[PDB]
Amino acid sequence: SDIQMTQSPSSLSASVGDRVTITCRASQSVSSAVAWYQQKPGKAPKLLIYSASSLYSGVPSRFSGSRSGTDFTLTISSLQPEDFATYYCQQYKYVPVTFGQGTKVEIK
Amino acid sequence: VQLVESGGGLVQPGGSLRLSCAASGFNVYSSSIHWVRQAPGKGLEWVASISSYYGYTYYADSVKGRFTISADTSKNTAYLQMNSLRAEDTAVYYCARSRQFWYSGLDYWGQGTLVTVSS
Amino acid sequence: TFEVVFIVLVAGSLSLVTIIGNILVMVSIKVNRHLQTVNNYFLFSLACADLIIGVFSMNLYTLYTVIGYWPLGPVVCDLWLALDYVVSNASVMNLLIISFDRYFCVTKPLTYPVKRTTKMAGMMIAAAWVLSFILWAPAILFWQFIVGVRTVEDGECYIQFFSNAAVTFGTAIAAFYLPVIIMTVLYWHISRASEKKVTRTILAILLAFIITWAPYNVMVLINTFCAPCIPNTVWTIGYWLCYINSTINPACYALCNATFKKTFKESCTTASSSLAKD
Amino acid sequence: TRVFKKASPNGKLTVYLGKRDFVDHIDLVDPVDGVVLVDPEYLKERRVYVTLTVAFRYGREDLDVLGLTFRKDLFVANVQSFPPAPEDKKPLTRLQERLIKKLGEHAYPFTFEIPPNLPSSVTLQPGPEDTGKALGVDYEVKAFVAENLEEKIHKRNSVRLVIRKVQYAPERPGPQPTAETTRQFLMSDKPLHLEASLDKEIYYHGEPISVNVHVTNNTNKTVKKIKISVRQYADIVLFNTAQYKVPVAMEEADDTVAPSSTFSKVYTLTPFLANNREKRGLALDGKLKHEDTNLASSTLLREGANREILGIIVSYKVKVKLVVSRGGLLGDLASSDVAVELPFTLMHPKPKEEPPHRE
Ligand SMILES: Cc1c(Cl)c(OCC(=O)N2CCN(C)CC2)nc2sc(C(=O)NC3CC3)c(N)c12
Repeated sequence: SDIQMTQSPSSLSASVGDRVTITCRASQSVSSAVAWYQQKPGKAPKLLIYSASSLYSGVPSRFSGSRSGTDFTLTISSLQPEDFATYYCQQYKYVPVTFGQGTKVEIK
Repeated sequence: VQLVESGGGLVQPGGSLRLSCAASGFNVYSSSIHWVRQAPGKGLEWVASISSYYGYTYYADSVKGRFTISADTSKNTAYLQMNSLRAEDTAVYYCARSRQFWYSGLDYWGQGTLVTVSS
Repeated sequence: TFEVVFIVLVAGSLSLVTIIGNILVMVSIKVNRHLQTVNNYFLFSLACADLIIGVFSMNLYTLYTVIGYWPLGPVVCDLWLALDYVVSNASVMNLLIISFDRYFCVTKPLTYPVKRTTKMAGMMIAAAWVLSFILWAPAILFWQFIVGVRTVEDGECYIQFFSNAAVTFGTAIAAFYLPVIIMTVLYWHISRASEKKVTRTILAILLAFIITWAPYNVMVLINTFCAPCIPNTVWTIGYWLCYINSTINPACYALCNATFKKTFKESCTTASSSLAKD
Repeated sequence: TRVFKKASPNGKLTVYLGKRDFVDHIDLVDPVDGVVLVDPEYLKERRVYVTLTVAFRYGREDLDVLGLTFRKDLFVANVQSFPPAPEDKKPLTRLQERLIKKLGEHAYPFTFEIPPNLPSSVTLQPGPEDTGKALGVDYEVKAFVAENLEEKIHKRNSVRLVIRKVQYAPERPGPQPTAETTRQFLMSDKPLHLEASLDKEIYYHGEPISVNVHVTNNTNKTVKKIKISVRQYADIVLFNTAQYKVPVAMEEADDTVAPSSTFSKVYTLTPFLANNREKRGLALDGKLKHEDTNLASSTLLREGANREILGIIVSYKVKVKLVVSRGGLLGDLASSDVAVELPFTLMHPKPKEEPPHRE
């Protein structure tokens, strides 16, 4: 069916140098077929992690994440100012490829 | 490595427009294309997909049949005549490439284009 | 007169016996629409032809053989005897096709089932019917008008050109030799690729067939040359023996057609689980 | 991480197995191994067996040939998982180790190696009409229980996983491929020359292939047209040796040349399955379920391999043809031509994971 995603929380205020986690749950089991992307305001988004584990070539390894049942979750190890942006999870195992409500990182 | 995109603007309801985008350095027969919506200040919404190396396309259930995607191998370009605008289509539209083998996420994104329905 | 009570019993015995199973397989292509293939439709074309012989031909010949004469008349031996040859020739013509798929498949398995279609398969069937008829039916009917009067009478229903050694020397081998020639070589060549039932079936279909039409086509050389030394006491022996073709031959392949032989008589899912880290 | 499991319909026989694919190095393959778990209460006295089978179908089971089947086996292997083979103590992989650690005591490993020279898992395009267990080569792993090996395979208490073995591009690119020829005829002594070459030697599926061609038309004749093609020479090994040939893609050009002239040009074209659906017998790179695979990747056979055992072998060759006019004092549209072929390789790179029929 049209699997739905739930990006929790829906917003986030945090401080520089902090290690932070963001999760999103799937309305079904999609078996790690999820990718996390970043998007800054205005700019076009970029992939960060595919298969929910492998960090893309060209990203700092401070990003990470893992999967537990229908709930996947990513983390940053230290919020640099360059990392303050919006973050999306998106499964792909089942066409069509829905995203989540997303999550936005704010300043402390 | 780059990827240009254009062919959008302001359109009237029910209308049509063939927004297109070209892939500098991507044999279409090895990189499927997709287009994805972002309602201004809202979550991203996948729109359409084309996989040349299989001819298959998949359209958004929301507008299944409303639009029509296609591609041009001679120029390594991709076309989408959005037709019959249902007003839930006023948004920004990005086109992006996968690896038409072994999908690994939307690894490259054009600058997209804003396409809104109004009077 | 006890042999009369015994031999005439064999007449009615072999009369409808082959006629019965003939319609059985002839309907399995329509009734058992799930146990039916074009490659198995050729075997149905056999019984399609193998039926009329045991129905009209094998029945009426018993009358002339029993009565000693064929009072049905030359006008009756006009079309009737024409059928027996045109039919039996058509059966073997089809059996030729039944010896090519068995080669094409066993030799080049991939091109064959795609190379053919039912629209082309029907022509592969009916052409065997027409060609064998056109090769025998008019020539048997023209033999009189070309030579004049009927060289044979109705007290012993015989061939019109029975003494015309011109074609009867050639029409036999052509219609018979080359068929049985390529056949026995192929089904051995097919056996080369081969294994219990197959070798028990290759000669089975083969040796049975040649036991049917060989003595007729072979002795057909004698009449054209030694017409009087062909005994009428034997003229019906092979004729009845060759009549047994359309009886055992349809019974020969039901042994292999297990699907029709019956017609005439739950999965869990692949999933994943969690593996702990190091 | 994640691992793949599947339990028998009897609900009590389950198999656990890490990777579905098993990459095939030129002379080495990942040993196929997993762990099976069962409720011993069910197992009164029966013995649990797991079997690897490398089958090869070449004729749909509906085929009409009497007696002769169409499913040859290339290699099978059996292991009595339980009783847990005391004399047979194997060096359990760390994967089996961790699995054992996770599940209870009632799980037991199993480990098969593979003969090196064996075909990659390929299947032939089943066309529109027919259905069922498709043709081509195939690798399965079953697990079941019985007291006797030859005993009947009671379905409800057995489970099988299909498996594909594949290869990736050789990291060291080969020598640039090319060829050349000349043709002379009874007209005069001026054999025209024809050389052709390729951009590189290995191409990835969809990488646009570029032919470079040069021609020197010395003879007093005109080349009417040019026909470039990319063809899939797919050798099939059986009791007999047969070879099929399907033109995977092509192109033509009316680049006529005058006698005694010369010419050269680079053309390009890409093999791809999209427009090659209808062609039955085409070879595909193997499937688990009816997942539309990609044009079967060339088999990188080790040099001088004992191809006699190899069920199916695949190779891709480009071929250039020049069709000329034989007209004149004796000639018409009917005429002869020249042709030259360059073999090459079409494979995948070496990634870190494959897609299980997703998207
Ligand atoms: C088909 C046939 C032929 Cl082609 C044939 O030709 C042989 C021949 O030329 N002659 C010349 C004169 N006489 C010496 C007799 C034999 N002679 C017969 S005798 C008989 C039979 O026995 N019929 C049954 C009703 C009794 C036949 N079916 C038959």
